[PDB]
Amino acid sequence: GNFKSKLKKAMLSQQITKSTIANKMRLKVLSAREQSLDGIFEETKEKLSGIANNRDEYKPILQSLIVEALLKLLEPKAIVKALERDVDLIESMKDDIMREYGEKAQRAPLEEIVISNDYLNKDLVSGGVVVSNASDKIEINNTLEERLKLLSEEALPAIRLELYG
Amino acid sequence: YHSQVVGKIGYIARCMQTIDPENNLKKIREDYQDVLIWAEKNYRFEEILEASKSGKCPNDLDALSRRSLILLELLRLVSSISPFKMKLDLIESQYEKMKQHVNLWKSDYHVKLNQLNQLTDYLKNAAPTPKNNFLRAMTSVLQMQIAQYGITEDNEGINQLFKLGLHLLAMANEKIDEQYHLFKGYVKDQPEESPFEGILPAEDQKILVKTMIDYAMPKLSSKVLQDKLSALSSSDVLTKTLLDSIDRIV
Amino acid sequence: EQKNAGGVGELEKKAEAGVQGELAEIKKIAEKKKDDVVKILIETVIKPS
Amino acid sequence: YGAIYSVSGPVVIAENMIGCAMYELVKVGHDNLVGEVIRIDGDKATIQVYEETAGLTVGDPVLRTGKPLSVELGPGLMETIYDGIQRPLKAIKEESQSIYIPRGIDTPALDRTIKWQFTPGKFQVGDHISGGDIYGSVFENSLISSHKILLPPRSRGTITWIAPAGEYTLDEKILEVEFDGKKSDFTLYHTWPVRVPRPVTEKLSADYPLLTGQRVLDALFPCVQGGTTCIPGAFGCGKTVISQSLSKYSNSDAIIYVGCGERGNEMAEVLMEFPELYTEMSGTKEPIMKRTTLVANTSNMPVAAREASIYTGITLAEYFRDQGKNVSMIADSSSRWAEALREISGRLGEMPADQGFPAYLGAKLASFYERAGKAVALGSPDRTGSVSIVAAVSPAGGDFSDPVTTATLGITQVFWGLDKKLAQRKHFPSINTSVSYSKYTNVLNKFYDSNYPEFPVLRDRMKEILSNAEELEQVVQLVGKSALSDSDKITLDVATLIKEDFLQQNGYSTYDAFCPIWKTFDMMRAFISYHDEAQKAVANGANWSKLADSTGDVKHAVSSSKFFEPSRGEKEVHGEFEKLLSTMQERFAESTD
Amino acid sequence: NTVSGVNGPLVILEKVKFPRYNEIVNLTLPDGTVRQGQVLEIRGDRAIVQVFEGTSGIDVKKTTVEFTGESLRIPVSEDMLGRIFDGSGRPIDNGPKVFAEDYLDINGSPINPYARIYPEEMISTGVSAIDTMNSIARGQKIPIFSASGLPHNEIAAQICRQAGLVRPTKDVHDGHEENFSIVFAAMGVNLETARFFKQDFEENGSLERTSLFLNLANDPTIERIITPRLALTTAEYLAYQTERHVLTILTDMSSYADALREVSAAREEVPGRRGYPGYMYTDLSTIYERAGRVEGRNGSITQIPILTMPNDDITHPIPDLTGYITEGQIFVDRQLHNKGIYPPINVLPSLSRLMKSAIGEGMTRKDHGDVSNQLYAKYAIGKDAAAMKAVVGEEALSIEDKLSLEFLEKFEKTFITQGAYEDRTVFESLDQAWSLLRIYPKEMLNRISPKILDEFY
Amino acid sequence: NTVSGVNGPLVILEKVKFPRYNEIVNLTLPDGTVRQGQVLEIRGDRAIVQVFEGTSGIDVKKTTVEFTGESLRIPVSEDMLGRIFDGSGRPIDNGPKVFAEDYLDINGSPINPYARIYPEEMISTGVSAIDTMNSIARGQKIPIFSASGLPHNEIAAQICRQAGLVRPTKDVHDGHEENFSIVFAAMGVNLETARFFKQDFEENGSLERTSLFLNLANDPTIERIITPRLALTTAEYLAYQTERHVLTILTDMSSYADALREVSAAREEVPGRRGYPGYMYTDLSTIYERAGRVEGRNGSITQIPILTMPNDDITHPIPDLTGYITEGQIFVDRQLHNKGIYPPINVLPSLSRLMKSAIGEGMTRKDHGDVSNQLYAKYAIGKDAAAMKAVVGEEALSIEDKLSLEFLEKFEKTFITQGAYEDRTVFESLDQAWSLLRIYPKEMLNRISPKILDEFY
Repeated sequence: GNFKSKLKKAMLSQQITKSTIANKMRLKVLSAREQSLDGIFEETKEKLSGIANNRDEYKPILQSLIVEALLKLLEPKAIVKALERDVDLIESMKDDIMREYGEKAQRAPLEEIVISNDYLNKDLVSGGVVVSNASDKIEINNTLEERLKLLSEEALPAIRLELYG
Repeated sequence: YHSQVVGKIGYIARCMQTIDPENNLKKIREDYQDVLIWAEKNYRFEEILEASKSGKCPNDLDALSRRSLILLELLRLVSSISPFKMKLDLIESQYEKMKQHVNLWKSDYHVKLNQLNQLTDYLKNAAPTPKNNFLRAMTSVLQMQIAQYGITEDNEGINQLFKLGLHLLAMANEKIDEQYHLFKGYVKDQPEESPFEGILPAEDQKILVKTMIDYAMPKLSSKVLQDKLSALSSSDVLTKTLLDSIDRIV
Repeated sequence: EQKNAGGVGELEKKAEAGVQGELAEIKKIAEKKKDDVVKILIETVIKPS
Repeated sequence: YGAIYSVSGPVVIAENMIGCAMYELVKVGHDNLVGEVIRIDGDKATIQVYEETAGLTVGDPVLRTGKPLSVELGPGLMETIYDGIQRPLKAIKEESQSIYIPRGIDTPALDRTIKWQFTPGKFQVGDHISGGDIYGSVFENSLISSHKILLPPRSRGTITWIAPAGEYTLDEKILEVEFDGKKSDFTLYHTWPVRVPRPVTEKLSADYPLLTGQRVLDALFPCVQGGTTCIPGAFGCGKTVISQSLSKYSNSDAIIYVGCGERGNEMAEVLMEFPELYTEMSGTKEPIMKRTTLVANTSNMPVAAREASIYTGITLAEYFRDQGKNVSMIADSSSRWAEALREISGRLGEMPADQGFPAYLGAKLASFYERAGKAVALGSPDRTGSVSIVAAVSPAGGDFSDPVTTATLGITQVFWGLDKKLAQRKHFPSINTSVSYSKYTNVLNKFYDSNYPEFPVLRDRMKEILSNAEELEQVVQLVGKSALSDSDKITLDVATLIKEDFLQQNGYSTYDAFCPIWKTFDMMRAFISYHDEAQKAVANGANWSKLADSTGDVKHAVSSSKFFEPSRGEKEVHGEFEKLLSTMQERFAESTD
Repeated sequence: NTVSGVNGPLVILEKVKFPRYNEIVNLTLPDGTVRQGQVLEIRGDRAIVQVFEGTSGIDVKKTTVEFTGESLRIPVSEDMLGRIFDGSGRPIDNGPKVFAEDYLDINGSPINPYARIYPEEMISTGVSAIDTMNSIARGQKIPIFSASGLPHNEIAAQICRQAGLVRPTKDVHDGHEENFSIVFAAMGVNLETARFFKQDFEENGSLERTSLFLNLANDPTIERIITPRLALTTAEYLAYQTERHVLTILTDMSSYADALREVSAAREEVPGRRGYPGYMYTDLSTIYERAGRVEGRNGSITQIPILTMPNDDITHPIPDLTGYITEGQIFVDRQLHNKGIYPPINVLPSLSRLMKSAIGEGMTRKDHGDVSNQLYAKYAIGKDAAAMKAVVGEEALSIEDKLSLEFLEKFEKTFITQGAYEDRTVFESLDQAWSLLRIYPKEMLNRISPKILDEFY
Repeated sequence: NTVSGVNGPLVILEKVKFPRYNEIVNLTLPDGTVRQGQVLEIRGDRAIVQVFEGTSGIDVKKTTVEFTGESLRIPVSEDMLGRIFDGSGRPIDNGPKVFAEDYLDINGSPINPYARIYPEEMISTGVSAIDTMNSIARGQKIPIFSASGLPHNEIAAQICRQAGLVRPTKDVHDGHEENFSIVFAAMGVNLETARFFKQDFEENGSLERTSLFLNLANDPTIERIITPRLALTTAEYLAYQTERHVLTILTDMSSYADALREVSAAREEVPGRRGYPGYMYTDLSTIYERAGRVEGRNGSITQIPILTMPNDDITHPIPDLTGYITEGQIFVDRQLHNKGIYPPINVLPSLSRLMKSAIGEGMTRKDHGDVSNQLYAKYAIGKDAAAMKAVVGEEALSIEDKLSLEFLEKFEKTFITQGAYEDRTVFESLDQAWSLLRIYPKEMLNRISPKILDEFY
């Protein structure tokens, strides 16, 4: 009567160890998939830094991103925070951003673009600009790192079905 | 999150460096090479926190708490056995046995070292008394037998000395008859003749024999019995023949 | 009871060796089409949406 | 900055408050009254004060200090009785001339004149530190010296300045930590929010039993250090004697007594009864007062101190559990805290949804039970700690349909019964075998198998005999006494001695200071062996009067065995348990033959 | 300054918040009559004040207001005993004034005279069943619970006169170590019951050492609740200043709770359970806060609240809310008064958790608390056997049902049977209660120790 | 970016009206902790949303606001087993991410897959009395009714842990020919019960086939009420997309009812009778609308809700509203759990209204329907004989009351008695019930056929 209980205890322990290994295998596979996604996101951010490092080719993409942020803000006066080399490009393309924003929206164009004194660096974002309301009511991050991180949640199903289908 | 992992890695490296200062335990330091490698190099805390947050270093709070509990139990067992010294292979065998245990925080090995450290901690701040002297000699014999036998092998003397130390510690300050009767009964039932030579001081055996001769001396009424009891209380060894001769004379 | 004393610790070696072949086929397919998803992620990140 | 917009009752509203959080404390009016803004509505914030305001006008200045309102954590908490807002009533009793919470006076929770002996640990200059790490130690009392001074949570850096061992006050610096530049200086006292719980490294399973001294409470359900248990009330049936006798009978390293809605006489009697009584740890010089933390909150005081008393007690229990010691938290009653929250919701103007109580009282009451429990201690040392949550429930409506007992019954894991008819018959503390549950009996059975305890096997048969005794007594009283088997009479006879020996407590037994597990487990073996011997003797052929007369002195000795101590013969087992095993075979053989 | 609006009995005036909260204000109407009021609630650019003298005569813009600049405080002195006052502190015969020499708050928070000590001196109320089963000490706030359809005011005045008449025999027994004082507070009581209580207080010999407060149902609700704070402040100031045991009677609590419930029906406040205000526990806790032993170990203020059950149930918000803050309870029974037992008080649902702390050796018996446990179980078993004997019949009762039924009829008609002016000591109540218990053998009692039970059995 | 105020669990923030209803928002405070939540309502420059982590501690004019631009949805995938998650779809193991492949909504129905097929193909989950006498199938629901006198959370953890082991023995009997999964949802549970249930489920070897959802009692009510939507969408996505039988266990219903009753404290909606809201039928119908047979039935989505009554009263709409929508009910007795039996379920009041439709030929036993009726009639006759045995006595008891009384005591400890780590199928439960029913004679057995009774005696 005691030996049957001891054999039942050992039979419970082996079934615990087999489930522990059976969980460790799927934990290792999930760690490998998370490492592959963590490498793909690092490659996308590394390409986004070098793509954001060129203001001549990034000027129309930054103007289209500023028009995309102006199409969601819906305000005639907003503060645009960007890098030290992006304020001069937006200052010389504010009329083109207003003319391009006027042709893509039914509302009137912006009156003026407030160039803030906060200059972002390359150690915090991968490029882009931050468009916020002038009344202190909403903040919209339109950077490359925030756009890739927020777009990765919706692009994760096509990447998962295309990579591990 | 990362500050507890960096502080646990620094405390694990400090406990690992304080455990073996001679570099003679390659088995204990071999398993902690992944955490001691980042602590043995001069680096900033921001680099260790950024490396731990990016998946480039150990960041498991459960595994670091279990390994820090096992290393804290081995360092607490090695530090609790002073001034005696344990064997080099016994520390690696106790570390290998504690590493292969399913639950080191729920077993009796941690409670035995916690009670052994609590007995010396309570006896260090306490004044010199007979129960503190008997509990100090039982804690010294339990420290010598615990250092000689480890914490991975069961023993009746360690459980009886721990139960007698817990029962003597749980008693009040008006129970000297039960502490003297428990010390005389536990000392009379020991297999060895005197467990105080080379482990206790020379004045402690004469203080214990003078305490037992002074305790048994107030019950006598003859001059020959008081002369023999006063003459037998000048020995520097606590043997069972002195207690049997003192009990036969009374 | 001797079989339940040597199995502790071997669950990680037996679980790591069981998923060793899956990590090479998953790493080869993940490393093969890395540019096709990085170019689509950079193209979608560089375009307004 | 701010102006008093409206003042009604004990709560004052202040308009023109922009930039303040939901936990920052500020002074309202010109008297400098203590208060904290719990909620806000627009530009006007509603701040609950811990003192009854009666001479404050609308329009006075309200300046926030710029930090949250909490209590100080350091040496000097034991051997003193404070209020629910961390205010020393001992200095306010002689200085302010009032033993209750004063009005218009300010007093710190930690005095700057008391000095303690501080000693540094094994750390040195250059080692990294984290939140809850063991930085030093300070001897608070003469019995326990495990009061290690730790850093606050959410902090990190390196030790730039290390102080040596010696005697210093709480206002003197002993350590400095800066990670990125000079952050700030460190001292013996630490700041922590009362509304914010203390963080931990990881949770642990509850497998360490805790004996409160009650044989019926531990026999009915397995009490463990780290679990959640509730106590039913009836508006006064002897619940304060179970809390004071349970706190004095407990042998934990820490004691957390916090009164939420007490009248005030039980807190003064429990505070004065602690120095005259002695503990089971060989204490001296007020051992019962120096080993427990006294938090005195009465119903005559404000509802802010009564609502923050549970947060200060849970923060002190979280600090004591993070220190590396097991503490038992005793709270009574939760109905005064829920009635104070309903009074704050009714006074503030929030619409309730609990039949008169606030809708947020369920999440706040359920969130307090999740903070207590056993787990690993936070910090780099990884010490072992535990916290027992014992909160007695009171009536706030119907008998069982109250929102405090209904919302608290779901979050709890251990439940004990309470006889309403037996409570009025002078039979407290009583329990109900039909209304009871416990989830730590399965995990406690594994450690009980290693400890060789037989408590649950006799507890299941005692619960079955106590369950069948109510049906036999109700069927005998309803149908009438005209015929019955000997099994129901022997079960009612065993349930009468078991209910007399286990039910009668707090004035019906000589030895009630300490209750060992071997005496409680071995005590049920005599009643279960007598009931099984009587049922086996009646089943094999025998008369009821021949077996009842065949028992004789064994029934009176088994009923009178509770008055004897377990210190006879051995250190954990009495001689009556060993003699009853040999006399039970002769009584069972003589009763059958 | 000007009356902005009026909702029910409260008047909402529009003016700047110059005066403080609870300060007395002066309202002048254009009829040749001035009235005084106190601001119950302060707000921005508005204040809610309740006029003590009537509720009629308000004007839209033909009235003026004046700020006194002082908070609401009642002057207490050592010579106010032996005078007739009102709920606001004014006489009704134009005789004795306030004559205050010290400043005291209307809530008792700024003093806090409750020392860290429990009740030890047992005060005998002259009832063997009341002091035996639920005996309280000096400082206990355990009130007497009553019900509708019975004269609870005559039993409360008879117990109040019996406590003062039993205090002289208990003074030599070490039950009371100071003088005896009486506090009479009226709220919604008739003139015949107030004149009968004043005639009982004058017959007891406490007319020149007590204070009389008169509050009728036609007066304001703020004056009735304001009178118990002034009576408790005068009793706490006299008991703390002179070191004398003062007994305060606050009747009726249902009118004070009805005034607080009526005050919440004229503003915008969320109501609690049972259609009552949510801040009634904070206002009720302030009246119960002024209670306990004074600092010095020589004085204490005792409060005995008289609460009448309107629905005949203890689950009401007013009786349950006031009973939840207080310790213990004593409920009367209409069947005891209908049977002929005077005073009718039930012992089945009445139980106190502080009877052991109030009791003690040298002023009572040791087995008095032990006999109440067996007497309560015998009283419950007598009611269960009496209900089972009438419900099921005489053919379904047991052997213990006859002895419990005879012990319930003998104990219900022997212990609770007494007069209205005869004092009953604790030793006579324990000796007369021990004789009624001897109806069964020694093998049927288990709510007492056999050592103390064998010595007195 | 400008928080207006906070009242209860809902925070009132001032933001633009561009965010949609149920959109995720990130609240950035000045302390250094970012918390996410869901917008409860959107208006014209005003809205009230509930934060997932905390409800207080944010500034009024210093915090920042940000909109993610995605609705509240959890990614459904086939790798959700073998991991621990939270009530908002966040893993607490500190390991890899979810890595889902489809976007499924959590606040509503994505496609609402509910086939119009009858209930059939019944499968067991580890309960002998529950699966035997009131065994439900894929498409039908059966709730568990308990009270505050038994471990209903440990009974739900043992019922969820017992599932998955009957699929190998049932696969040979043609009862399950596909992958089986379990859905574990915990709301208002502690860390000791979740860690003990996770260690108990991982010790048996069922952690790799079930999902772990742990919700704490210190989180918002929106996460606790939205926690079963991820389990219902994961079970519907795994059952429809994978064609496998998945069982959903949701405990406890009292925490979801208290969280739903605590909500709506600052809106125009008011609660109904008994303090609960009047829209509990739509809340239970919303969770019941995402379970059952999908279009193209290959797998099954079984819903087994465990409800624990806090007072054990029948005057609440929790058990009546939950039992009215389902077909059948299971009751648990405290007297059976007090004796030591596990699980202490009673088959006398419990009955199944679709038991004959769930059983058939090829996926269940043939004599299971007559064996459950014979065991129920023998249990009712054993309860009547046990109740009449005390009044009649031992020497005057009938042979039918003693034979049924022995079958009630033997069947109560044999059929209802099961192991915590042992899995008993319906075939072993029918063979165990045949041994308890074998003590009766053949003439006293008339609730089965003669061929099945002669073959299985």
